[PDB]
Amino acid sequence: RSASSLALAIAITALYSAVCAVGLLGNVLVMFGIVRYTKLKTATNIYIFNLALADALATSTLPFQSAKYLMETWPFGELLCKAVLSIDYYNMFTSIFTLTMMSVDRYIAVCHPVKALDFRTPAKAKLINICIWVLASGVGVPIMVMAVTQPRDGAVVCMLQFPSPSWYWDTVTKICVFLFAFVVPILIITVCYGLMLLRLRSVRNIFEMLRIDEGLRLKIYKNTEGYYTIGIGHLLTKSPSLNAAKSELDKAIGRNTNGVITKDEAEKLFNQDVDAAVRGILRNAKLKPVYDSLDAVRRAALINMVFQMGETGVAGFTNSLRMLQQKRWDEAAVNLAKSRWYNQTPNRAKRVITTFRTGTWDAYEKDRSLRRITRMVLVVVGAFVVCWAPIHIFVIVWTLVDINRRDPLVVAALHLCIALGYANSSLNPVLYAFLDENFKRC
Ligand SMILES: Oc1ccc2c3c1O[C@H]1c4[nH]c5ccccc5c4C[C@@]4(O)[C@@H](C2)N(CC2CC2)CC[C@]314
Repeated sequence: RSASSLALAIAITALYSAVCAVGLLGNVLVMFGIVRYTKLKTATNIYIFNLALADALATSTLPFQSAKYLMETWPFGELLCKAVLSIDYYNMFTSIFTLTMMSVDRYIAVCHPVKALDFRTPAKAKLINICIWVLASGVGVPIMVMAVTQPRDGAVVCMLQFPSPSWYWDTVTKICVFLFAFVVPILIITVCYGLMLLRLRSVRNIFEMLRIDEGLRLKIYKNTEGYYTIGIGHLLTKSPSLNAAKSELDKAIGRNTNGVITKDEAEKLFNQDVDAAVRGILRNAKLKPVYDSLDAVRRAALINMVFQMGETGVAGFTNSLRMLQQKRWDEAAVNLAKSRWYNQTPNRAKRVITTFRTGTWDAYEKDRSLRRITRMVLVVVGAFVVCWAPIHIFVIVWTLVDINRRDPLVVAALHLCIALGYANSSLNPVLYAFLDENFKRC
């Protein structure tokens, strides 16, 4: 019995001792840092303070739990039992709560930048931390009193005593803890980060396409034709008198412009522009059936053309259109490539035409990638998910799948996973040391 169990028990005592050392001292150091210095007092970092407190509390109880696997009993007492269990559950909850609040906050920062400035204060983060701990206490305060010491045959056991029927409330608890400590929060993170990950890459819609084409300038400028244009391709007038252009600008905005407008106003014009482009596509009988017979992408390209030169001029290329609605792509590209349009603005027309030919935004794709902090938070979350996915899924499988406790193969698997889940709490401080400038310069 002992040639098997003892080696593993001692090895686990060692591992647990290491995770305890590094984990506790690291997280305490981080807490200390976020408190003392002012160059660290942001929202995200306060969240990291919460994560640190939780994980340090988790790593403090690690000796007592290695004593469990060595001595095969609980010698210390019942208050200590209550404490270790309570803390274990607390860590399990506050960790994931804090992580999803970080992901939401990061998402707010990056994806909603204009409005971020107004409610991303550190006091907000502090408030949120306190709320996290209370919602945790929702589950933690009962666990603290339902933890009790009862002698199983041959040993003294520190365990949870669900009021009879025990097994019922047991499975209920394993379920609720599977949902609200795993499935739900991970889904929230997946929505947030999914959004701020899908937004970064290339271009994928008409608006961003035209933003690449007509570009953006705040003050009045003379376009490729020599006319007075402002913002994103918005034509003001034909009159070479600049005063006329400004009068039209004040006419189309509603204040005294002074020749320069704000980006919000440029876009507020842009919308009505693409509007009229579309309404024009529908009003024109020569466009609508060629428009309705297309997929969203090539539709967007057609709208690019109409935005550039109007339904008047787009209607002219009848043969090209007939090639388009015939779905003979490369032929339509052939006819379009040789015209006045390609001659005038060659590059843009080349891109739009390629778009027409392939049915993708491939001709427009330029790839940026993440951010400093955002990528950091991503990594931290991925780490937590990797450490806690086994043990969370396992505990559910274990209570719902037969063959449990059959052999050391499985028992070793399970214990390895409990371990990994714990080791996360020591992995956190290592990560901050590589991923944040505010931590590494110190
Ligand atoms: O409902 C839980 C979900 C996930 C985890 C457990 C939960 O009840 C504890 C629990 N009961 C079990 C019964 C059979 C096999 C494993 C467990 C564990 C695992 C663990 O002891 C560990 C995993 N700690 C967390 C810590 C290792 C990360 C939290 C409390 C507990």
